Amino acid sequence: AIQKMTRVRVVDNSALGNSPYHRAPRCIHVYKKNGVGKVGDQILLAIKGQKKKALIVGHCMPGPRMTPRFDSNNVVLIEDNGNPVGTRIKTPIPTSLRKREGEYSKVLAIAQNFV
Amino acid sequence: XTXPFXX
Amino acid sequence: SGTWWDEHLSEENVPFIKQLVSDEDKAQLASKLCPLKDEPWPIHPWEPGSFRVGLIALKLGMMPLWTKDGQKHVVTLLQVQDCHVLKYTSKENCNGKMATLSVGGKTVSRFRKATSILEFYRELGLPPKQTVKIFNITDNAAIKPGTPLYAAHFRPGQYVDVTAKTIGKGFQGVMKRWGFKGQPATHGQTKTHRRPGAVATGDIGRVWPGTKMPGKMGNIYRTEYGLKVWRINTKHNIIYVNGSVPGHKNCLVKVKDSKLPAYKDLGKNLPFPTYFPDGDEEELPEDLYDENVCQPGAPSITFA
Amino acid sequence: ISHGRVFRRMGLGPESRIHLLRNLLTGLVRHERIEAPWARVDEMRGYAEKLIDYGKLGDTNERAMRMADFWLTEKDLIPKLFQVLAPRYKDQTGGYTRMLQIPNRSLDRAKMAVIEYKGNCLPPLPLPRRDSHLTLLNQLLQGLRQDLRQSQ
Amino acid sequence: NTRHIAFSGNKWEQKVYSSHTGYPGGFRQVTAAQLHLRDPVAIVKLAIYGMLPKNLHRR
Amino acid sequence: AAPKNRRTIEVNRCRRRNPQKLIKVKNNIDVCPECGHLKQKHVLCAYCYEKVCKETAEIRRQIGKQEGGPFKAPTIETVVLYTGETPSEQDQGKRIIERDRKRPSWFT
Amino acid sequence: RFLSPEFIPRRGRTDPLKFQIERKDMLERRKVLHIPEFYVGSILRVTTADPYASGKISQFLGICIQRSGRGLGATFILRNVIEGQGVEICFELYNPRVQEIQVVKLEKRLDDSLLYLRDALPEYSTFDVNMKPVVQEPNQKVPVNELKVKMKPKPWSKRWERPNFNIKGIRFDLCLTEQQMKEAQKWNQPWLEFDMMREYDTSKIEAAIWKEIEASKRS
RNA sequence: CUCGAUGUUGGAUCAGGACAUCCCGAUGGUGCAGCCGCUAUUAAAGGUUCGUUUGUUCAACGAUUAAAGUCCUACGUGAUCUGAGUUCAGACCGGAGUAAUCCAGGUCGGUUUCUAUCUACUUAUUCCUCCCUGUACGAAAGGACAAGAGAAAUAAGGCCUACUUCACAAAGCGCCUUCCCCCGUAAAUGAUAUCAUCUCAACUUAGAAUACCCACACCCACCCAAGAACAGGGUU
Ligand SMILES: CCN(CC)CCS(=O)(=O)[C@@H]1CCN2C(=O)c3coc(n3)CC(=O)C[C@H](O)/C=C(C)/C=C/CNC(=O)/C=C/[C@@H](C)[C@@H](C(C)C)OC(=O)[C@@H]12
Ligand SMILES: [Mg+2]
Ligand SMILES: [Mg+2]
Ligand SMILES: [Mg+2]
Ligand SMILES: [Mg+2]
Ligand SMILES: [Mg+2]
Ligand SMILES: [Mg+2]
Ligand SMILES: [Mg+2]
Ligand SMILES: [Mg+2]
Ligand SMILES: [Mg+2]
Ligand SMILES: [Mg+2]
Ligand SMILES: [Mg+2]
Ligand SMILES: [Mg+2]
Ligand SMILES: [Mg+2]
Ligand SMILES: [Mg+2]
Ligand SMILES: [Mg+2]
Ligand SMILES: [Mg+2]
Ligand SMILES: [Mg+2]
Ligand SMILES: [Mg+2]
Ligand SMILES: [Mg+2]
Ligand SMILES: [Mg+2]
Ligand SMILES: [Mg+2]
Ligand SMILES: [Mg+2]
Ligand SMILES: [Zn+2]
Repeated sequence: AIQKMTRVRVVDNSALGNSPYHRAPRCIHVYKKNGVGKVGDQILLAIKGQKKKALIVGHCMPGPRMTPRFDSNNVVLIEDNGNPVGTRIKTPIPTSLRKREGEYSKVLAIAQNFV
Repeated sequence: XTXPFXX
Repeated sequence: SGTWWDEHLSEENVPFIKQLVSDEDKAQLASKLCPLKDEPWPIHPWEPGSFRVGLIALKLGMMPLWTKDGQKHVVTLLQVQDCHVLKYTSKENCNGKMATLSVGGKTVSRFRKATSILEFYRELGLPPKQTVKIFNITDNAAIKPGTPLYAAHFRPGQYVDVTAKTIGKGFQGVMKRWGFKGQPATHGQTKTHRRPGAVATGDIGRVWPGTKMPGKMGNIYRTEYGLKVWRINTKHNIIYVNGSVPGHKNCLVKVKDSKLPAYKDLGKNLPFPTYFPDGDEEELPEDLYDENVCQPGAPSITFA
Repeated sequence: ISHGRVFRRMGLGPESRIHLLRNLLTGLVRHERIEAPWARVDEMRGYAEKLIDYGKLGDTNERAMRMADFWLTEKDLIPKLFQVLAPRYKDQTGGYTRMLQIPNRSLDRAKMAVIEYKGNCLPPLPLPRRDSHLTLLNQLLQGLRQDLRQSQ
Repeated sequence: NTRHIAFSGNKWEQKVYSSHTGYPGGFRQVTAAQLHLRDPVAIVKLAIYGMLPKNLHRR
Repeated sequence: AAPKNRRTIEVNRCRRRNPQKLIKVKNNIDVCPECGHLKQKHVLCAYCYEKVCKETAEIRRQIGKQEGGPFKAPTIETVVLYTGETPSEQDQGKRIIERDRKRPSWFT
Repeated sequence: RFLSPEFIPRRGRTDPLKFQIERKDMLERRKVLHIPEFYVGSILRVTTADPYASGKISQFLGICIQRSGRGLGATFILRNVIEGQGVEICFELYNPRVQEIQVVKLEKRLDDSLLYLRDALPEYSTFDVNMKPVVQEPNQKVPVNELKVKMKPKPWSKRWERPNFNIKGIRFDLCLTEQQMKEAQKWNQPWLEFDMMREYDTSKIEAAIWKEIEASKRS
C-alpha cells in the first residue's frame, strides 16, 4: 500500500494541492511503526519544495473483501491537528473513515460521496 | 604481483 | 521369509475376508457404542482444579464464520470418527505427576499391524487405531476403556488447545526455515544469494550448539493454545475451532481443554466425564452454536 | 519441495515430455504392446486410457479427431483406433491397459515395464496367476465360508 | 536422609553449583539451597563425584 | 579445500564396511512353476518373457512382410494361425496370418 | 438447468464430507437469500447493512469482473467508474451484512475474466447507478454480446497480450503491432490444451450436487 | 610467535558476549508542588528506524520512534559475499628534481582461486485510544500516577476458507495463537546498649511448574499431504 516514495494524487480542491509542479506528490513518511500506510492513517507528503501532513483516502491494494479498492491512490491535505486544507472532495471515499470521526469530523463533513 | 590474490 | 496375506489365497476368497473383517469390526463398534449397559466406573461431579481427558480428531478443512457484528473468523473443522478409550493407569503405577489415559484415533486395517498391539486391541474388544495418545488426568475423572468419545465432549464458548504434526518440507534452506534476510542479487554477488553467511566468531573456534543452519523442517509435534469453539455438530461428530491448526488435511490431531490461567477454571457447566448420549432424558440438536454467531436460515443482520 | 504434484519431470521440458510419451503412445497403439522404463509407461497409461475414451466419441467428433491427430504422428492409426479399439472396449469402462514390471535393462540396469491393451491378438504374457483354490488355506477358507452360508 | 544434611557456615547461600547446558545463555548457577530444594540427592552426589578419581571407574 | 592427514586404513575400513555400504540380501525370490527357473516376486520370468518376445517379433516380421511397407496398418482386428488349424467363423472377417509351427501349450 | 460456479469444488483432494456440509449450510442460507442467477459481465446492484453510513445501508452497482473462491467464502468482483475514478468491490455472496442482490442486466462476455477493464478505457466501465433493471424473459437463452474493447496505451500492469490468458475482447490489432503479436506468440504452449490428464471431469459431482440440491429444497 | 604467505577499511548476512543501561522494570535523594528533569542503587530477560551527499566508521541535515547505548569478539565474520577507498603495472594536473623518478596531494581505470580431510554444528514484549480526569496536585497556568477495557507493531510458532503470486499443491502482501517473577528497598516487635533501633541477633511482612513425544520386526510391491538416500504413514 502507501509507503515511502509513492506518487500520490491529491484529490481535494486546494491551490497548494492542484498547483502544477515539475515533481509530483510523493509520500516520504508514514506515521506507523511499519512503513505501510492503510486507510485512515496519517502520512507526510512533499509538495512544491515543502512538506505537510496528509491523510490517505484510498489505496489501490485489496484490503478487506468488501472494503473498496481504487484504481488510483488518493490522499487529502490536513494541518497538524486535523484542520483540513481543502474545502470539499467531490470524489467518493471509503465509509471506513467516519469510524474515527472523533478525529476526522471536519474531513468527513467536507465530503460529498461515499462508497 | 596484482594486489590480490591474484589480480 | 516375511510375507503378507493377499498372496496365499484366491480371488474368490479375498472379498470374503474383506467383508468378514468389516462386519466384525463394525459389530464391535456397535457393541461398544453403549457403555451404560456395560459396567461403567464411578462418576463424580466437577471440582475446581480438576481436569478432563481430551480426545483426538481428524481435520477435514477450513471454513469462514461470521459473528452477529458481521465480522469474520476463519475456522477449522475437526471430525471424530471413533475415538475410543484404550486403557487406564494409576498415579503410583505410572510414577508420574498425574494419572493418564490413552485414546485411539482412526480405524484402519487389522492386517498392517504388529501381533502385540493386535492382541491388545482384541483383549480390549475394539479394532486397531492409528494413534494412541496419552492424556494427563486426575483420578476423579477415571473413564473406563472401550468408551466412545463423541464431539459433545466440548461445547461452544469454550477454549481449547490442539497438538499435531506440522507440514513436512524436508531439508530446506536457512531462509525459509529461520527467515534470514539473505544476500542481494546484483552488485557482484558471486554464488552467494541465499547463503547463511557467517556462522560464528573467530576466537570461538567452533560453532555453538543450537545454532541456526539448514536442516529438516516440519514434521514435528507442534501445539497451538487458546483456540475457541464456535459450533458443534453431533451426527457427524465435527467441531469448529477458530483460526487454524497444525497439520495437513485428513491428519489426526490431539485436542484438550485449554490450560491457560484465564481458561482453566471454567469446567463446571461442562460434563466432567465425556458426554453420554444414552441415558439422558433428551437428545441434543443436530448442530449447536455460540450465542453470538449468526445462524444460517436466520434473517440478514440489520443494525438498528 | 512437492506435495500433491501428480505429474513428474521426464525430459528437457513439458513439450519434451509430452512429445516423448506421445511417441510412446504412437508406438504402443499399433503393436498393442510395448516395453519401456517404468515411470514413462506409468504416466502414459492414463494418457492412453483418456485417448481411447475420447476415441469412443467416434470419427465425427471434430474435437476427438483433432486430439487424435495431435497425439498420433503416423496418421494411419487413428482410423484403426476409431474402428477397432473403441469397438473393442465398447463394453468396458476401465481397465483398458495392463502394466507389468519386468527385469531391468541389460546395460543401463533401469527398471522396465511392459504395457499392453487388453484383448490383443499376439500371444499373452506370463501374468502372475493367483494361488489355486485347491490349496490348503484356500480350502479352509472355503470351508468356513460355506459354514457361514449354511448358518445364515 | 540426604535431605537432612547440614553445611558448616552460610554455605547454603554462599556456595554455588554452576553448569552450562551447552547453548548460549545456558550458563546457570544455583545456590546449594535451590539445588537441595530441587534435588536433595544432587549435593552429596556431586560431592562424591568430585572426591572420586577422574577415571572411567568413577561412573 | 584440501585434506590435512592421510586417512587411516582402519577408519576407511569401518567406513566402507559399515552395513549401509554393504549389499542387501533379499528374501524375495521363488521358482516359476512353468519354466522352473527363479524369479523375483513382482517381476516376470525372464525366460518366459524372452520366448514370448521372440514369438511376437517373428510374427511381426511376418505381418510386416505381408503388409509390404509402412503406412499400411489396416482398420480391423487380426489373428494368428499355426499349422494344422483352420480359421474360425468368428474371425473370418478379421485379418488372418499364417505361421509355420504348431500351437504351444500356453498360447490360445 | 444451470449450476452455480461455487457449488462445484476444487481439483484438490479432501473428504467430500466437507463439501457436503458447506453445501447444506449455503443451501440453508439460500432458502433465505435468492442470489439471482448471473454471469461475468453482468451488471449487479447490491444493498448491504453497514454499521457506519447514512441509514447504515450501502448501495453499489457495478459490472461483474469475476467470480472466485469456493464454498461459503465464494466472492464476486464488481467495478464501476464514478467521478472519473474507478472503484472495485469484492462481495462475499454469503455474508449476512449484505441485504440483497439484484441483476440490472444479465450478459456474458467472450472473456471469462474481465480484469483488463482496468487498462481499458473508462467509458466501457462507466455505468450509472440510476439505471433500472432490464427485465429479461423468465426462460430464455443467455445473451452474449460479441464485441471488442479499446484500451489504454501499453503501460499496463498484467501484460494481457500473452496467450496464456486466452482472451479476445481486446483489440491488439490496433493496440499493438504485427511484430509485437508475433513476439507474444513466442509463449504459445499448445500442449496445455492438447494434454488430457490435467482437466477435471465434473459430471459425477455436479450430478450429485443436483441431487442434494433437489433433496434439500424439497425437504 | 608468524615473512618456505597470520589476506585490509567500510558495507551485506549471521550474530555470541560484558554492563560502565539508550528504552522498557523496581527503588532512594532532589534546589522533586504536578507533568517535565538531574543524580545514585539493582536489573543484560527483550528491543535498540528509515533516507540525502560522502568509500566512508564518525559528522551535518530531513522525518520518526519508548530508544535510536558504549565496548570486546584476529580494528568478530573475504575456504560466505562487495570492492567504493587505500591500491602493482597506464595516464593528467600542482609541486620537487638536469634527468630517470618522487609526493601517506588529488584525479579516471584496473582478473578477489579451492571438489571440505578432521573438530564443532545442523528444530514475549512495547506503543497508542477510552474511564480514572480536567482528578489529585497545583494561586493560577499546567496537569497525572494506579486499576480496568479496546485496537495495533514487533519476535516466535503454524494455515490456505477468503484475497493475492498462483492452481490436484507451494507461498505472502493475507489469517490464527502466544501464560512467571526477580531483591534494591520500604515496614512491625525487640537485645547486646533494658528508651529507641527493619534483624549479617534470633523472627514477622511486601517474596517455575504446566504442556509436548511415548506401543511394534506383517511389510515383496504400490500410494503418500512423509521424504536427498535410509527412514516414516496408508494399502479394508
Ligand atoms: C593500503 C594497502 N592495501 C592497498 C595497496 C593493501 C591491502 S593488504 O593489507 O591486505 C596488503 C597485503 C598485506 N598487507 C600488509 O600491509 C600486512 C599487514 O600485516 C600483514 N600484511 C601480514 C599478513 O597479512 C600475513 C599474510 O600471510 C600475508 C599475505 C597473504 C601477503 C601476500 C602478498 N602481498 C604483497 O606482497 C603486497 C605488497 C604491497 C601491495 C603492500 C603495500 C601496498 C603496503 O601491501 C601489503 O603488503 C598489504
Ligand atoms: Mg526546494
Ligand atoms: Mg533478497
Ligand atoms: Mg568469478
Ligand atoms: Mg549470481
Ligand atoms: Mg532428466
Ligand atoms: Mg502490477
Ligand atoms: Mg607452512
Ligand atoms: Mg597457508
Ligand atoms: Mg549496573
Ligand atoms: Mg530506568
Ligand atoms: Mg577484522
Ligand atoms: Mg570491522
Ligand atoms: Mg574466514
Ligand atoms: Mg571484509
Ligand atoms: Mg574498488
Ligand atoms: Mg579508489
Ligand atoms: Mg600522499
Ligand atoms: Mg570469493
Ligand atoms: Mg561448501
Ligand atoms: Mg509481512
Ligand atoms: Mg531493651
Ligand atoms: Mg525496634
Ligand atoms: Zn518361468
